[PDB]
Amino acid sequence: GEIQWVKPNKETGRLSINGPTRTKLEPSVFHDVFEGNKEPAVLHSKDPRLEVDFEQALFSKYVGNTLYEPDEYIKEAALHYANQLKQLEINTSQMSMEEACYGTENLEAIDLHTSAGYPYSALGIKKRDILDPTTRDVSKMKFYMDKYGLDLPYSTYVKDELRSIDKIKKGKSRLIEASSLNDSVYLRMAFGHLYETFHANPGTITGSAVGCNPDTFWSKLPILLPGSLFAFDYSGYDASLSPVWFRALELVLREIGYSEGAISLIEGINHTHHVYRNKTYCVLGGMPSGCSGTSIFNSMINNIIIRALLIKTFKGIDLDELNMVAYGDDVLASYPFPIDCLELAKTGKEYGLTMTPADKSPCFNEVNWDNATFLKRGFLPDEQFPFLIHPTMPMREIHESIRWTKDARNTQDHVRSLCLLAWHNGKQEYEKFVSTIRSVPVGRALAIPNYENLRRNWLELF
Ligand SMILES: Nc1nc2c(ncn2[C@@H]2O[C@H](COP(=O)(O)OP(=O)(O)OP(=O)(O)O)[C@@H](O)[C@H]2O)c(=O)[nH]1
Ligand code: NI
Repeated sequence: GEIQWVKPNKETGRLSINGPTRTKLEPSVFHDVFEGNKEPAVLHSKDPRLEVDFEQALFSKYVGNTLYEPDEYIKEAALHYANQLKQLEINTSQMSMEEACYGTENLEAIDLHTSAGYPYSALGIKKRDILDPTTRDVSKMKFYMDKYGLDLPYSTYVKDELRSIDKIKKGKSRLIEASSLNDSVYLRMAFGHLYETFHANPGTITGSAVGCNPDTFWSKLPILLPGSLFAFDYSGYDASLSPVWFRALELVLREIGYSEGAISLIEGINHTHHVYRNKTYCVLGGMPSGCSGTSIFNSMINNIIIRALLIKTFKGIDLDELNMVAYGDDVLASYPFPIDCLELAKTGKEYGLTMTPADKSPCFNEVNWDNATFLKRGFLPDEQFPFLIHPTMPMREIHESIRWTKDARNTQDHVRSLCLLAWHNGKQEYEKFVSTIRSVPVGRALAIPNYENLRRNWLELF
């Protein structure tokens, strides 16, 4: 992706969003009980921890666009993926406005907590004002759809979250780029059934893990990905995608039966306008980031990418023998025999993608189940029931999180949350964690879940 121009809102007539942008994160009662070193991300240009220009650090993610037009490899990759999806029988007919807004069994209601985007956030109009789950009324949504139209700018703001110290000095905060509610509804009307089938079918047919429940999905992965694993970390995947990947996605959507009306919506994600503070700017390439409404298309594009890199790097590679699941930039894949990840990463570089095998430096200790990572979690076979796989969030992450809170009233819920994640690391790790919570009088007053009970509830899921 690449920014084309930047203009003040005075010029473009776009509505600004306000200040103040101080963090809501504060040191919790555990900040000094547990160890970590992340702090709240930089939120504003005059933050005292900044060592660089903020605005320019924020937009440096846009590394440019390499290709605009699918070559033969990308073309072949798109076809393979699209053929594979045919077995799912995705319903390409429009989804009703009611279902797009309010949900079906395989699609969640538009979240009534997050902002409604442009112009609603700037006008003070909330989702709550438009949408009622008790009524499932769409007449008010239609009213605002007619009022503001489609294809609105992406109201863009800095994510309030913990970051490494290096990310803070270097101003590398992350942005949330919210589409207008109007455009989410219309996108969801166009591709809602596809979203339903992807949520219902996490796995290797869809090539997708979006919406999965790691508690149970982890046990399936070793079966769905036999042979030898490969996996990378992208740097700045979303923003590094050039328009070519959007063209390839269109090829996939066309191959599986989409009308040109539906398909033309992709260009509105490839070429977008953003309003950040009081400037508006045009981005070409790059998946808009921070939702959710974008996860499936990032994941689909990743299935295309991996395929294209595979056939362009290695001759006579058989794509039928590839197994992969993707969740946004995050990918876990396997092939009948080892793959030179370094050579993949150099092909990636040709397409403007930055890739690094997840490890130290540089490449692949095979990457097998003991050190594999997906959605941040490792893979730990149960001690008693090895066919059951625990998803393990590293305690280091849990340690970072507990030390901060956005609301002091939430100590109980925040701690229970972390315990639900921690016990998967084993009895001994869990007990050490609980005992540290309990080294402090507030900790002792909390309701903390019992290990073997947590485990028995987990066994019931199988
Ligand atoms: N901007 C943004 N990115 C998100 C968000 N949620 C998930 N992501 C993903 O996070 C990536 C940015 O992650 P960072 O922690 O800044 O860095 P990175 O891309 O992992 O690469 P490194 O710099 O090597 O650490 C994007 O490319 C997205 O795929 C979000 O809310 N906003
Ligand atoms: Ni533009």
